[PDB]
Amino acid sequence: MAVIADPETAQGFRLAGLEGYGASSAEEAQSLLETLVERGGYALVAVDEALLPDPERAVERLMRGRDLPVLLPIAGLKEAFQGHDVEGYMRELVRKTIGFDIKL
Amino acid sequence: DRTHPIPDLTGYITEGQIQLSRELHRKGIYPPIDPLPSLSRLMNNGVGKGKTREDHKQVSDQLYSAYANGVDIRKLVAIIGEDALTENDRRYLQFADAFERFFINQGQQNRSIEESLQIAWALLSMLPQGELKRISKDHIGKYYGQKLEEI
Amino acid sequence: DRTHPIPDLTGYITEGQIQLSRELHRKGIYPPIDPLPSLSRLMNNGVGKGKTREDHKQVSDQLYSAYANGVDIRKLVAIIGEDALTENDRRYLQFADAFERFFINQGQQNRSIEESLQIAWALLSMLPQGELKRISKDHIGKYYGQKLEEIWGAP
Amino acid sequence: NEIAAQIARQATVRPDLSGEGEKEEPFAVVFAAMGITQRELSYFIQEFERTGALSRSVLFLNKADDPTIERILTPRMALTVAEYLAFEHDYHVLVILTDMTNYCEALREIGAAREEIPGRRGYPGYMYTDLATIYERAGVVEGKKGSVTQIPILSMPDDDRTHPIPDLTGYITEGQIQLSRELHRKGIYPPIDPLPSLSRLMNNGVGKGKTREDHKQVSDQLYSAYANGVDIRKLVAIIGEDALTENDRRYLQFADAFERFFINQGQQNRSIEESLQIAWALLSMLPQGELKRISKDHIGKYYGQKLEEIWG
Amino acid sequence: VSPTRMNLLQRRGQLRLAQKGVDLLKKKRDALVAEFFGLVREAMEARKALDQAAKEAYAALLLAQAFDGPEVVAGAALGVPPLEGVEAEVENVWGSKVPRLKATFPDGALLSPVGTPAYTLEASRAFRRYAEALIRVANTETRLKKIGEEIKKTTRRVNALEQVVIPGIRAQIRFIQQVLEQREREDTFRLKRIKGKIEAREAEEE
Amino acid sequence: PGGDMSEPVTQSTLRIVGAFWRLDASLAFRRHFPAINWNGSYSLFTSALDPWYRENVAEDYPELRDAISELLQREAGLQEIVQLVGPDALQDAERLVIEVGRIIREDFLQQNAYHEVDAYCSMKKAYGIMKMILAFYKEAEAAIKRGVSIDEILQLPVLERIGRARYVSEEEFPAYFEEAMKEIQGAFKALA
Amino acid sequence: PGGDMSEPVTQSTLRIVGAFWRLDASLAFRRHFPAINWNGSYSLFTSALDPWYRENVAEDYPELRDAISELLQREAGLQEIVQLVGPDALQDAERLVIEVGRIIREDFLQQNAYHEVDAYCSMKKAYGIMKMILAFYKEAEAAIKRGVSIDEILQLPVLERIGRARYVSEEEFPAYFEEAMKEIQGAFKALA
Amino acid sequence: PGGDMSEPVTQSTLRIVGAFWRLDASLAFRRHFPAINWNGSYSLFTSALDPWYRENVAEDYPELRDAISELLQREAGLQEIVQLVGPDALQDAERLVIEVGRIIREDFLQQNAYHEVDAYCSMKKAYGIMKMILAFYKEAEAAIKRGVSIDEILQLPVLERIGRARYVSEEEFPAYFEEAMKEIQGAFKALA
Repeated sequence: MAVIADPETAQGFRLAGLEGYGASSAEEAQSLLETLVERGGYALVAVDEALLPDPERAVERLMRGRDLPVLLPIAGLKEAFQGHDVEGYMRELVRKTIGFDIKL
Repeated sequence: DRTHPIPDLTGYITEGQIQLSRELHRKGIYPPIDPLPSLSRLMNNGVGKGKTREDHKQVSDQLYSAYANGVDIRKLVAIIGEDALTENDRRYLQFADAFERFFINQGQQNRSIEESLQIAWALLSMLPQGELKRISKDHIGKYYGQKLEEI
Repeated sequence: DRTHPIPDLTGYITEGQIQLSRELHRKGIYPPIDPLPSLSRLMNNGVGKGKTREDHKQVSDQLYSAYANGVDIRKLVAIIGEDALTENDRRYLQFADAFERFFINQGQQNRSIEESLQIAWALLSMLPQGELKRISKDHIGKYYGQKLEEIWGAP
Repeated sequence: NEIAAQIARQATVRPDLSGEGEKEEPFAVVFAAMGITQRELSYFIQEFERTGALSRSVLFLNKADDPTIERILTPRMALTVAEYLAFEHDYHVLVILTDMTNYCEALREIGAAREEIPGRRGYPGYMYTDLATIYERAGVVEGKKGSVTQIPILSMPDDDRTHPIPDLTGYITEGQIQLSRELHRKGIYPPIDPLPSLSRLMNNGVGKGKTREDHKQVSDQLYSAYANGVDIRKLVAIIGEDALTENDRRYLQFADAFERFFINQGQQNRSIEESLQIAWALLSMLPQGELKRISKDHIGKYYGQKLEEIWG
Repeated sequence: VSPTRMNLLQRRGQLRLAQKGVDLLKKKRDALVAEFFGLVREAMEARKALDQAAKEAYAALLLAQAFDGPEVVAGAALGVPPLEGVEAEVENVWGSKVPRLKATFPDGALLSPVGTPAYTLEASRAFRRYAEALIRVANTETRLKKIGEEIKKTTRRVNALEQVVIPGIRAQIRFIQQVLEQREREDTFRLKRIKGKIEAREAEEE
Repeated sequence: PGGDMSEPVTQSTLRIVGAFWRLDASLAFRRHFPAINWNGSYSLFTSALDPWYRENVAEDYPELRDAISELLQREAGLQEIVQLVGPDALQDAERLVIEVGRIIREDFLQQNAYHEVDAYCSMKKAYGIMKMILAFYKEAEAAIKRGVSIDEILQLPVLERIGRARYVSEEEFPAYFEEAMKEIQGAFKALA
Repeated sequence: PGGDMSEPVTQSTLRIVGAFWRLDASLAFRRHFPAINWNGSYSLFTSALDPWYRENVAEDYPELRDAISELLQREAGLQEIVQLVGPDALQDAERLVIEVGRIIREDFLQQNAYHEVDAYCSMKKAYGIMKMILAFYKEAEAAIKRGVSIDEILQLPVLERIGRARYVSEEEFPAYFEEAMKEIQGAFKALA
Repeated sequence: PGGDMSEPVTQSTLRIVGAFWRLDASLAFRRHFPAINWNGSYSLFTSALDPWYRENVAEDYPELRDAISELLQREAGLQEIVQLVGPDALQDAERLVIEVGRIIREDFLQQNAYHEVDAYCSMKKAYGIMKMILAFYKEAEAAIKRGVSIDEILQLPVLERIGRARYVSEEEFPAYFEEAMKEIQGAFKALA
């Protein structure tokens, strides 16, 4: 299980024994994600929302036949200490899953 | 049903027919005229240079093609939903809806041929300038661009 | 074919139809009367106080609704499985089975209206008091709670 | 017409397999045409000329420009000649009747002219007896060496098997070879749809000492496998290909390969041995347990050979 | 489809089966939607827990690099080698295998989790708990997405049945009915004409 | 005419006959003989012949026949769901019904008129095959309740014995039947 | 009456005529003229005219015609899937087949009877348009196997030139065709 | 006999009559009386009767009737969403549409034929009820755009007052009417 995020959290994840790498830009984040996903053995490849919101949207072309590696957007550190609308994320996910885009 | 003997035998005699749609009527569109089942055989002998405007026939054909595409994508969407569409298909759906709302639906207002063609070109402007295979490049240059702002 | 001229005109002149079921017949149920497609137009006049019992109509409506739900759930279980059904759904399933086995399958017995209503209330007791939305509370309190063993012990 | 001409050109008996004495007497052909177009007539005449079969053929021609009421007599005259040849000169005749639809059309004309009460779709109620008097003149006789074989060709008006002419013909004749338009469009020749086809007398001339010991069982297994393939074709239009089990995909591939390699043979003459070899090569695509209709002795003897060894 | 009475009855049976199938699939979708909207609540809770754990672990790390020099803490953190603890087992949900990350993640697997920094050991604990929260969020989200895809499949099937299949069967029924009625009319007309001719013949010649 | 069972002759025969053996074109096309349409066929002599069956074939023969009929009816019910979503969408308990119906229709109702042995079947042989099939169904249902997958239940070797029971001679069948029953019990005990 | 092809007159004609040019109301509704249904139409003169085509149009005209027919058949086969499951579900090869079928329909089959130039078409012009379409199809298939995207292929400029080839004059067509073939090679040379 | 509308008698009648009131058993099963469906019914007299309404009931009556029809149409359109996900899931605007539809159906379209007062409704009474409902809808849209949760809107007693408008006598309705309009304006202005 690996995490591509800001270096500050990436190094902490490494301190947790998990594979990890830093990120600098959206294109760089996508390149790192593609590099990780290309190789096997990685069941979970987390990504920051700040640099690459929808990891599936980015690396769908690779794992559609080898879906073992899960992708999971991870909270942005900048927003970590000011709060982020989790409700908004699930609203987007419900829209993605059922299409209706309806809740309250 | 067209296949009834009365409409069938009338169709073989008359020079076209203006068919009415119950769906458009239920949606509140007047006059509820559905272009696809409707035809005018003697259209080409009364439109063109010196017989209205030179872009009439090509604009009509392009409208028919675009509306047919929009209807097809509307059929598809009723099965698979809107999110699964391409941008091209989305533009065609929007064109179909705007067509029904602004071109077919006119109430009791009397429209000049120029006004109708202006509205038609405004609707065609919603599509990419390269999707208009039925209109020659000269006419597309001449008229493409206006927005839906007729008053 | 219910649209054949003979059934069509007969229904167009008569006041209901009791329809026999080939599925019930080939499952061993006798008499094989399918309640769902059956109808009796004049029933509401000949049931009530002073004729049958005051709870007849509502018991009949509840039986109809419960059997319909039971059949639908019985077809759904083939796909979704029993563990994915709610408890009320499983109760409707068991109700459908018991209804077919004890209400429709009476054989050559002769049942008075009292016995039939007793069996109906015993079957309805298998559903929670609260899903019986078509019966008034007085009738429920009076008759709800019998045991199906009254008929299960001697079908 | 192409299939009829091909059968006339290629048809032969096999005394070697059946044990009969070595003999190679060819068929005589009695060709009765009713309302035949110049296109079809030119095809038939040229084909018979090319195969050198006119010297042993008698042709009764009723073109489409000729009177219609003459058709009431053409099949009868042709079958009179065929029966004479067979049962008075020990011939093996093969009668081809081009369009029985046109014959029934003439029958209906005469019926309507007489103001009779018709049956189905205006055709006379005695059409069954009439077509029986025509068709039931084939067979073999005790104490005689000749034979008469009929291969009528009739066009189902709108590909409708329930039309009166196909229905009565099927009820009178000993099977039918039914062509399909779907196979034709794909490019398969001859486009024979095995499932609706039939041959009542197949059991008489196939088996040990006649063709081979595995003929009937192989035929039945082919029918079962193809029916399963068609059913899975129907299912995949509901569920999609990705959900098919391995066995279902095996049957689907069998149906496709069967269609493209067994039915589609072009204008090539196959001996029964080659046909059974291709059939076994196709059955070899299915797992050995799937061949329920075939005995294990035959499976052991013939199962295994790959379709590639024949083509590709 | 050949126009015949039995074909008409078969088409009518197909229509009834298609309608009942639409109803059955609608009930299936209702069950799926109930489960989906339970899973949405579960996912909300999981993401909230992940947010809390992330805040705690990041606060621990920041104070790890505040009380100790950032360079030393970063070197120690990067000194911990990567390791594998997740098991990618599969769970069958609604007839579809879905990964379940049943990770063990032993604490003794890590190497050099502590050193010159004092709190860096505690920081590793918070990040291990945060990895656990991440795995929980993964387990919730994956099955949520699978339920959503199943709902999409069911809706596609229901819409197909109601917009293509049933109208087609209705059209076929109408066509066969018209054909059969036309044939009956023709037969009646022929009988009447023949009867009239016979009556005229009787009147003229007896 | 045209296979139309709505023809006047057929309808006039429906109302005057005690048994109706309707043939299906679908079965005939795939060379499944006798090709009887089970759904459309019926017999009105069944109840009147039960004492004879009890005294001559077996005391519980009517029960076995009713069980087979009920299983076929359940298969007819489940075929609708199969055509709606497919065999794989069904649960194991219902796939067992589907596959037991297939086994009945391929190993019991099928009969080869041109086979030396299978051309003729006695009431005892039919009784034995029915008892084999029902015993297998009971064991398989009990096992599926224990958690064994239907894929394994279909691969057991005893299904070959049930399939070949048709082709066993009349003199051999009484021993083959006992062997098959013992094999059924042993095979399902082996799965555990 | 009613476009019904089962009628006495049509059925009587179809037993004699050597071709069958079936017009479709569905195509006419969408303004696809000549509105001939290429699935129901047939001709019995194709085999007899092959030598003339070989000696007067091109030595490989029949093969090109068969290629166009096969592409149309594949598109018809995939339409049943697309109308229910959506275009995106299909693989890249099927998507290319469908889009090339659209190109064949709109750029080759359709013909404007009222245009000054499109009203008529020589056999050489049809051969040129067919060869352009099939060359583009081969290049697109190779590119897709080479990892290029279908969206990229669908936006190439050369598609516009293929789409306007039918509006070019008879005297100007050979030059247009040479340039178009060169550009068909070049466009997928650049994509790599 | 079967309820099919393609029957010749129904088709001939609909060709000549000016209004069609589609009684439906489905509504009666839901205890909605009169069981007239507003999605299959139609009148061809409204345009000719507009001047009479403008002179005899109110000058704006036709527009109010059209607004009620538009609301019912909108609520019909939203059914496909309410079925998959309950009313609680819908957002505030769509929930307002659903609930104004419920209010219409229950307070204007339903009519107890056995009640002393509700059995008969004058045009003035209907116009008053429609005006009340539409004013409530306008204020509620304003509130939703102001941020008031719909669960708060549905608790207002003004809805209860609109519930009983049916049952007020003709000689008493005017008072009840201007009073209730004033309280409608009061409720949403006061509500935060």
